[PDB]
Amino acid sequence: TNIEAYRDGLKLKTEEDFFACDRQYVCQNYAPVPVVISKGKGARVWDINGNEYYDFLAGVSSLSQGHCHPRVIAALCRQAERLTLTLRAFGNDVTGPACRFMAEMFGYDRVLLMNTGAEAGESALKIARKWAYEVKEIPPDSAKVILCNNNYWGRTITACSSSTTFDCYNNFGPFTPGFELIDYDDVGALEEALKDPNVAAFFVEPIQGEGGVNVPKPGYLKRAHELCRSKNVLLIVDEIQTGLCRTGRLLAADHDEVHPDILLLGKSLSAGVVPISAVMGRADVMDVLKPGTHGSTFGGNPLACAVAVEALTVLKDEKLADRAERLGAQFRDCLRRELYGKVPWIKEIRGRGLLNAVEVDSDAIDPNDVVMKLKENGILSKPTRGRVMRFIPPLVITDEEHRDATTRIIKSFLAVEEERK
Amino acid sequence: KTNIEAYRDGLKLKTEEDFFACDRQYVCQNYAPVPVVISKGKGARVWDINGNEYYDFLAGVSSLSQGHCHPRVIAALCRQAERLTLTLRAFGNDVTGPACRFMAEMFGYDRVLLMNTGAEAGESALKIARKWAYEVKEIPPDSAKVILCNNNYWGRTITACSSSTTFDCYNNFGPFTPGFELIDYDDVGALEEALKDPNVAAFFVEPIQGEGGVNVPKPGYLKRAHELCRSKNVLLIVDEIQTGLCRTGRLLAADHDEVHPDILLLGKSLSAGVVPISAVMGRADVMDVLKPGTHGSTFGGNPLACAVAVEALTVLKDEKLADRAERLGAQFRDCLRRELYGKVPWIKEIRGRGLLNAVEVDSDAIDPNDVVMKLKENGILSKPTRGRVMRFIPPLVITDEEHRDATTRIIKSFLAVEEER
Ligand SMILES: Cc1ncc(COP(=O)(O)O)c(CNc2cccc(C(=O)O)c2)c1O
Ligand SMILES: Cc1ncc(COP(=O)(O)O)c(CNc2cccc(C(=O)O)c2)c1O
Repeated sequence: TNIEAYRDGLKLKTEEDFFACDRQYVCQNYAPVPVVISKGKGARVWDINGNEYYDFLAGVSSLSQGHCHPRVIAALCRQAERLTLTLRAFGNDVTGPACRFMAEMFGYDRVLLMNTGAEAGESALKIARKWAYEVKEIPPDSAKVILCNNNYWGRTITACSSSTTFDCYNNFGPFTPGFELIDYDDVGALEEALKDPNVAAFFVEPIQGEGGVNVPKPGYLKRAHELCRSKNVLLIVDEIQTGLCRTGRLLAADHDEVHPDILLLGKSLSAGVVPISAVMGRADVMDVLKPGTHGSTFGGNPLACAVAVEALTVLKDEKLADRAERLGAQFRDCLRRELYGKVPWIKEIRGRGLLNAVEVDSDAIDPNDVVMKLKENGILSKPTRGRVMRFIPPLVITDEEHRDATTRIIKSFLAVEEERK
Repeated sequence: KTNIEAYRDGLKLKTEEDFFACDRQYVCQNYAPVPVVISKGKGARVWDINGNEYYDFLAGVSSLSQGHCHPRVIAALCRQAERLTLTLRAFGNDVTGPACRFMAEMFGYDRVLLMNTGAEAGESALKIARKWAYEVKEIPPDSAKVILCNNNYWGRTITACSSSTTFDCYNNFGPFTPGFELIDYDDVGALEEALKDPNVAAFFVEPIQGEGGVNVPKPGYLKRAHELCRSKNVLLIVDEIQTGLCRTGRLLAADHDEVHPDILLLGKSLSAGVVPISAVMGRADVMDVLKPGTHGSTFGGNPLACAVAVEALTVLKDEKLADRAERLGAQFRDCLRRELYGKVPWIKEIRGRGLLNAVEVDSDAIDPNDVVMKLKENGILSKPTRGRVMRFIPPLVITDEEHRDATTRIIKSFLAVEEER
């Protein structure tokens, strides 16, 4: 095909030829790990030279079903031969059924399909504001949304406007008003912010992802929902990264028996095959989005819908929540046993399910040394905030793969410590 | 059977009304009722669930320029989908760089930022312009301004709403992102005056306003605008998401004025309607303001979408679709004017370039929907904008025979609505 033929013509032999090509022609807004992946299957990827690795980033939990899951790829190919795009201006025979499927699986009245996690967040903020103005009857332009320090929900200007991460906002203003930032995992701070009747919503992650896999204290989300409910404030829960079995439950919010007022999904909603995200809520909230007040060219396209229904079904059929729960407990147990004390520059091993992190003291060690040693030992990962090592494999990783990978990971932390000595 | 097929079979949705009802119950109701339930598409044609054939004259608002399910593009999709779909830009791969090079060389830019949707392309361009203005122009903090035009459309994020003049796009979605100056479209004088503000970072403009009504500006508009922007060291951001990629009879609609945009946005037919991928392209000293960590997207640049995009772009060139668009579109406008002007009094204007065409009607003298229904009776699927602007945006691959046929059907519909009057 044309990508293959064009690439051959470039005579890109070596990994360096590819790194040079990316440096010259790709906008340079990433610092990637120096690997050139050519193939993925399940928990494994291979580089252009045939070297094999375990993928411990998995799209930051977009590939929970594994790379190239055969059922999902089969669903993609079948629908792609039939119909990929109509626009929501025309009906089709896929979008409604796919939304009913989701509505039933997650227990919501209405489903809005968008393409990216950022777009889901923007949509939820629009819905929460317009509901606050039209149903709560707060004063025009006065709506406030509470978010948490170190949150991450995307890269739009409005997302940058509600970030506390310097590189995410700096020099991208002037900023969208109407946000109140409070500490994460702080019910007292939330209760205080909820005294303002102009608050429309509290927008929160059940575990902060990009912020460092910050797992809150027992009861946090349960407590937050009760506080919000008492003030008629919507709880918007971002499950784009934590959702869909990654933490050992269908939604991370299930750990607290919380049914979000507005749910966001994305990432593994498509098994990492095509971009599709969802916003779900009750009718009297979602129906504020009247005809013409919101839209998206590709949102709810039939190809993505067909893929999402298959991706969702795989999670259930393969009992991936149970896998995540069991393997992740084993992961944290092994790492704590073998690394705590032995490695003094480990600050904390934390997580839920197969969303795990190892926080290192970046004054005591170069975190990039840990990254490169992991890669030498067959493990691909990328930290967040420099020092938070992340371990987010596909949930389909087998028992034997996970044991092998765990051994390689422990061996790598020990090899970096040995080098420090 | 794949999961969507099996699930849908269980719902026992027999009629078009069964589908409309499913949509009303489970899908967020932000689009108006649809006339039709499409099941398949091939080229310029679609078929409903009952096997009735129609010509698609919306084509995803120019996302399906290559036709529904173009076999090369679907083959490219399927091939890459078996190999690798997502790595994140945290890791290298053997597709993203070559695809970016392909695009850089095709459009004449140093650097290519790949995002997923048109709105995300616009958001990203505005972030680039702002950060560039702060860092290279050295304007004061938070003072950056962007000039855009009344009736502009670039998406549905809060920042897009913040810069809209369309009531249903912004109403009750504030408070709004500051920093926008709105001027009339197709008004060089108004632009010149707005450019007296030294805090202006960019002028953001469509070569033909799309959703605003297929508003074709006067001779020289974009040429004159670029010269004014250059005089003041202001970036010209040209949104070619709807007008680009051969739709108007040239590779870029900006080519009509020999304008090379400082920042170019592409989207829509970049993927032939198969998956969401958009692009922001610019020179190195503008695009390089997006340093590592200052911008990102989970799915942006994914290898599946890159493979598709290269195939989709190659089809536009191989099938000489700009030439096709130029020739057929001139035929379309000539036949409509010769058969409808003078004979139909409630037609205000027939306008367009290439195969981006509209017929504006006087909504006080006719009901625009009667035109839309008659079109559908005659096998033409279309959706107006702003109620009274009928749009004729077929795939560029529409054959000589099919285009002659559709032209006749379209004339027949207008004349039959007048005969009913
Ligand atoms: C909780 C959460 N919400 C929203 C988003 C945004 O999704 P999109 O990326 O689809 O707009 C995320 C994204 N998560 C994520 C985490 C780390 C890096 C990157 C990256 O863009 O390189 C993305 C996330 O982790
Ligand atoms: C010129 C232009 N720019 C940006 C966008 C936004 O692209 P996304 O939709 O991929 O975010 C468009 C979109 N064009 C368009 C026109 C009419 C309706 C709809 C709809 O979402 O139903 C979209 C457009 O026409």
